[PDB]
Amino acid sequence: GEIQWVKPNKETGRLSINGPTRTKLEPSVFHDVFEGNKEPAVLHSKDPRLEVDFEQALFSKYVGNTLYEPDEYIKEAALHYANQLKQLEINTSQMSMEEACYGTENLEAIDLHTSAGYPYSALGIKKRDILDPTTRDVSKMKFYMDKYGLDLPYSTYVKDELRSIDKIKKGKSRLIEASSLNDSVYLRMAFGHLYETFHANPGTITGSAVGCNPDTFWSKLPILLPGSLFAFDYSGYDASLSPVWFRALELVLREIGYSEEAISLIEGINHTHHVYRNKTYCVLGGMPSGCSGTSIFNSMINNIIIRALLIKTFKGIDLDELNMVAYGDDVLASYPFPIDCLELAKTGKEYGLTMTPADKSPCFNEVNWDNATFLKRGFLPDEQFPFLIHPTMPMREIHESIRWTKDARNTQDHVRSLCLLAWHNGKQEYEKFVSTIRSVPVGRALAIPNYENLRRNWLELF
Amino acid sequence: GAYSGAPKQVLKKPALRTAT
Ligand code: NI
Ligand code: NI
Repeated sequence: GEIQWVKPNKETGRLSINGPTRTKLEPSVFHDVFEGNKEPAVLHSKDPRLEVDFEQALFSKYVGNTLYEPDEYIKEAALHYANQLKQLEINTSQMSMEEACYGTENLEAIDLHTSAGYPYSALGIKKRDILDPTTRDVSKMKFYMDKYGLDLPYSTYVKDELRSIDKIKKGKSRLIEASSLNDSVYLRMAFGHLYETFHANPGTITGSAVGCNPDTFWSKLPILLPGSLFAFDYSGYDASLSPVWFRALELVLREIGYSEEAISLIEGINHTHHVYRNKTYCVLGGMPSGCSGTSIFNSMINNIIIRALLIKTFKGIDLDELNMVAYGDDVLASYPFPIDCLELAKTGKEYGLTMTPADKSPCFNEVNWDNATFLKRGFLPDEQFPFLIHPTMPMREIHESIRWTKDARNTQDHVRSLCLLAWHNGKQEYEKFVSTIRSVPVGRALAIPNYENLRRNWLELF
Repeated sequence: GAYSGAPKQVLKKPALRTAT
């Protein structure tokens, strides 16, 4: 991915946004009760904590573009995934706007609790202003769609969230690059049925883990990924993606039978305009962040990548024997034979992809189910019923998390959510968590869910 | 794919594309 140019909103005519740059994150009542070293990300260019130029930092992610069109390896790979997808009988026909906006079972309604696109946010127009669940009415969307048209600029801002201290000195905050509501709708109408089938079928045919419930999906993983596990991390996957990968995506959408109008939406994602504060800028390559299907399209692309990467690195690779699932840049795969990720990484770099050992591991050692990590979580077999797999969120992340809050009124919901994540680590550590929570007068006033009851409920899911 | 195969030759350890 690569910025092509920058121009003042003055010169482009694009509407700016007058944000304040103040974090909504406050130290919580457990702030100094639990241990941690993260704090609110740097939100503006003058944060006293910056040891660098902010804008500099924010955009370093755009490491450039290496391929603009697929070699043979990427073509052979796009086909196999497309082929594999065929057995899904995916509904290639357009979605009603009503469904696209208000949801279905297996396609959730547009979130009224996040920003509508450009120019809506700049003009102070809200999602709730246009959408109403009670009426499921689309005439006002059509009106706004007809008004502002399509292929609008991704309005762009810094994510208000906790960062490590090193990511805060180095100004490594993250961006939210929201598509305009117009394109979100138009996109969902074009691919909403594909989204449904992906949401309904997390697993090894889709190669997707999007919209999965780890509570239960985790147990299915060992079964879906037999043989020799492998896995790595990407350094700025999204921004590192070259246009070749969007070409390769159209290839797949076409083989599975999508129309040429649907397929033309992929370019408006490969090739984008952003408005950050008041400069507008063109990006070419890489995938945006608050874009619809962003997760699904990323995952699909990752499903191609791992392929191309394989048949190119090695010889005698049989792709029918590759098992993967992907969630954006997060991957887990298996294969009958061990796969050298030290090599994949070398060959992957030729493509502009920075790949590194899984779980920040010192090198590309064997990944086994004991160390393996996916959606941040590990895999812990239940002690009594070993075939049931616990999703394990590290306590360290939970500790980091409990020390802050965007709303002090919300301490009860905040804590039980963290408990719903924590107990999976085992009784001994769950109690150690609860006990340090209950080590403070506020914590004792709290209703905290009990271990064996949490577990019971979980059993009932199977 | 992913599930079980069949025809019609044994699969051997992947072999690293050399030079090429
Ligand atoms: Ni503090
Ligand atoms: Ni342009």
